[PDB]
Amino acid sequence: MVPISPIETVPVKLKPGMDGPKVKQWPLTEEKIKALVEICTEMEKEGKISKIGPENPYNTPVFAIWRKLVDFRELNKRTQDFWEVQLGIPHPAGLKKKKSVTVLDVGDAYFSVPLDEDFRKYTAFTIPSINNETPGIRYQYNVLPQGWKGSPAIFQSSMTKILEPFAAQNPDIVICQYMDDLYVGSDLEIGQHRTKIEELRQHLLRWGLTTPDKKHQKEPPFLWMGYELHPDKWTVQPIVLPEKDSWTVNDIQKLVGKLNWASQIYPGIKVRQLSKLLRGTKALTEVIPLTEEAELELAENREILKEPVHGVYYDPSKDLIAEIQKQGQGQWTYQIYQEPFKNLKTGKYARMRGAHTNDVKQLTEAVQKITTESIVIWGKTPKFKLPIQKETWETWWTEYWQATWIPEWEFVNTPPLVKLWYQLEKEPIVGAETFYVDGAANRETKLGKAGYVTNKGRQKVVPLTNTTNQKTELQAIYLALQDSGLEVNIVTDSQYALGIIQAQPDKSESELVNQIIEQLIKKEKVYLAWVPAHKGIGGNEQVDKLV
Amino acid sequence: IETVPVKLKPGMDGPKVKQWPLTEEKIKALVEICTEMEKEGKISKIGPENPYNTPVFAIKKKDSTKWRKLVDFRELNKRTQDFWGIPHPAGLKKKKSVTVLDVGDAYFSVPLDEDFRKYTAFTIPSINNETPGIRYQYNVLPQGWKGSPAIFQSSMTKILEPFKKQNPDIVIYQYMDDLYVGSDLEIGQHRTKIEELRQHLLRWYELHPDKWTVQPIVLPEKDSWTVNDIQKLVGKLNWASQIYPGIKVRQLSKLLRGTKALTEVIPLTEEAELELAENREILKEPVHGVYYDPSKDLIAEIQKQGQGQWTYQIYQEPFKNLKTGKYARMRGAHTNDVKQLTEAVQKITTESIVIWGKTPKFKLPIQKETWETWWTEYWQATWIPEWEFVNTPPLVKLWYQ
Ligand SMILES: Cc1c(Oc2ccccc2OCCn2ccc(=O)[nH]c2=O)cc(Cl)c2ccc(C#N)cc12
Repeated sequence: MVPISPIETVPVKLKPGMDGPKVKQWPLTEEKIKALVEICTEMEKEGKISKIGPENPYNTPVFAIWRKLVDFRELNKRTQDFWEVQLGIPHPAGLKKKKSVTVLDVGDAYFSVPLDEDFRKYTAFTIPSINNETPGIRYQYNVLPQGWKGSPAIFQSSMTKILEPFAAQNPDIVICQYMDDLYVGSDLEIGQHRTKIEELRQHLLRWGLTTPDKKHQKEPPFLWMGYELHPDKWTVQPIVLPEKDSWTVNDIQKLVGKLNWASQIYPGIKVRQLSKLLRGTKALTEVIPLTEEAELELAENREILKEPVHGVYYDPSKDLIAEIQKQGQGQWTYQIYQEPFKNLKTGKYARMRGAHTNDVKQLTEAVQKITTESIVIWGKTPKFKLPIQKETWETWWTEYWQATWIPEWEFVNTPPLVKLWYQLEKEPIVGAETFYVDGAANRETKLGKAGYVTNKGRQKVVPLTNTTNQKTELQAIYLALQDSGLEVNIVTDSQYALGIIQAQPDKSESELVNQIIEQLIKKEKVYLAWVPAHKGIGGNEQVDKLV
Repeated sequence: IETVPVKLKPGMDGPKVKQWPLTEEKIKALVEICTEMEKEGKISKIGPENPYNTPVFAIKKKDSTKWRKLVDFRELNKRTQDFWGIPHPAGLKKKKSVTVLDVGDAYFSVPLDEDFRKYTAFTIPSINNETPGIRYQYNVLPQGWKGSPAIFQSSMTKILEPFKKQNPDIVIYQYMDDLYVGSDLEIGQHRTKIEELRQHLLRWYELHPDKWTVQPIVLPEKDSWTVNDIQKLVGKLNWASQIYPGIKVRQLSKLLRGTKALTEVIPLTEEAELELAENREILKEPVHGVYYDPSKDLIAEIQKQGQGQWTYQIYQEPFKNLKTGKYARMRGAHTNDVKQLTEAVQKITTESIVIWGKTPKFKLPIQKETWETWWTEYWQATWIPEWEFVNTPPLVKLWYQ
């Protein structure tokens, strides 16, 4: 017998202060008992488990469904934390095209790796005897159990350690490692490739790891994790959108998830109108109707999901390009490609939850997202094609109070173009009328007044019902904008209004703010000055709106 | 050669911080560096029984193309037990010139406590999750860890003992992987003395604190004042009255009586000139009751003034500034706001280290996502301060300009 190489065990401990699991074994039928006896007998013969004495005080429940099922949940609660690296999965758009590609699934993955002997006594379980008239048959694991917390991490590290020298000795191939699977790829001739695969599974066999001996059980196209991997292209598995005249919150969540999944290769997917209905969640049972916006959006989604679209694979020798389009209502869509009309992948971005916003900020955020995603998938930042003029971005970042930056990018003229809708003056305007504005409200009656006095003698005060100080302060400015010429100086003591306007929004959740914006857009020059309130500053008439 | 037992704080488990994505060149750099370090026993590969993780990335220091490895030990630092204390040299900030040296390599000689090594675990990530990350843990004292200078304090003392005995006029301070050397010599003599000290450290950044002081609140001096000028002046004085007790604005506000055009010139009354004068005299004096409390955090606020100009204030209690300044240095960041901000944060942190011997918590005028995306690309320091993000434009911007 050729001595199979030994796999060094991983030292495992329990969580501090805890002890091994001790759970009462469930009563099983005579049939189930016989089945488990046969199975565990065979396993014991194979060396996966071993009989133990009555000394072992720990026990884990076992069931039969024949296939056995050891419920390690309590042990999983008592087992230490392990380093999971499985967070994130390989994205098809990141894969570099190879002439030949092989998939190997290891058989008896966990049962091929030895368990730390000092930990084996915590994996003990008992098979109930017939009529329970004899002491139940006692067993413990000698290898990694299916369903245990530490099994994936240990198996993964073991596989990595085993694979390292082969990979080092074969730089002309690439090996991707994912759970119980290995994915090898090379640009070699098919014969050399099959040869190297045979060498690989031989090398794995040296450590006692079994691979498909026949023609490998999986050949292209590969269906994996919702993806379809083809020799020259990739896509997603076909979409399934349920149709019912009565939608629940859970169905909304599933639909949203599926649309999101479809959006990574299908361009133009929108999910806003359907996501707005997820307000007041945690109630999975409900009947929520659909608006015309939502219905048209979903119909348009079916329209896009009508015909199949494929993404290509990554080529490191060509540049990486990301192009962005504005879709409206805080929605953005983007394509990542290298050759025209051949997307590596697609995606979308939705604006955050805010009271005020503008297009430039949203485009910026979208750029950050695409940048991070691209660094994950391809390990580099793509060159950007943005629907914004160079001079627009220039003016923005040069005059913006916050620091901001966009990586290398160029202007692409595909409307609607992101633009700056208004620009406040930095100095007072000569020859322009000066509106001193003010507003005030009563906290109890919610009655207020908003208005202005100007240097030409123009005056106005409007009485308001159901309002606040902030609302009247905005309203005054709005009045001044309404009644002034194309150029106007405005004086306010409202740090609130000044804050809002200095944040530079182009759209708002407040109708009043939006109207103010609409006024600002129509203006040629606006200078907005601030003064302290109640400081006896003439012009600033707090007493005119407090009557 | 003898390991000193190091533990964590009572009731605190090791750091478990997600590694953020890295570009391919940084990954390759870290692969080479960590391979070489592994061949030197400085680090060792670890199994999955180690659940702890600390982020890691790659940078490029000043005047060097060589990639350097930086570990973000912030979480481990705050989870690492308090090491005890050497009183901060209050004369370091008073010295004419100070030079900063990198004594990080010296840490790689001293071995780290075995039982503590599992807490310094880090991961080199792979692109597109194609393979699991390469995991390491430190065997020697890691750079960036707060325990490293504390442990090496005795050694550093024994090493610098002859030099300190030689020049009693030269102040030597240490923070993290850096050694601050202050004196009053000449730049040439300074550089030669630095070569002397570095070759003294071999066989075993010109910074001038004097050219940096605290900044006063100034008021405009005009022959003619517009309504706008007086309004801004009144705003600034009202603001400053939160800091200075005797500031009054009634005689200046008295001038604004009536609804006048903003550009209209208003002559100052004698009472107004008097009031303005008294306000100047008041502002010329230092702030009342401003003390430093080593038990409290230092807070640093930064404002973007535009055209490469940035202002900053370090305080503990609002309106009680311990330091103020204006970084306007242009160094290959003309088109990049984030690079400028990053360099500003580094300089302010450095000054903070020189003055108080600890780092301030920053309030950055930048969106979290932007900063988080780009700040590592321009970072050149071995330490990393704490920060938070201000999303509302502060009115006090032009009052520091
Ligand atoms: C099969 C294959 C891979 O293959 C590759 C393995 C190593 C290096 C490069 C690879 O692919 C580059 C792109 N590509 C892809 C498929 C193909 O047929 N041809 C081709 O060129 C890579 C991955 Cl993540 C896979 C993940 C899951 C499954 C399954 N089931 C199979 C995979």
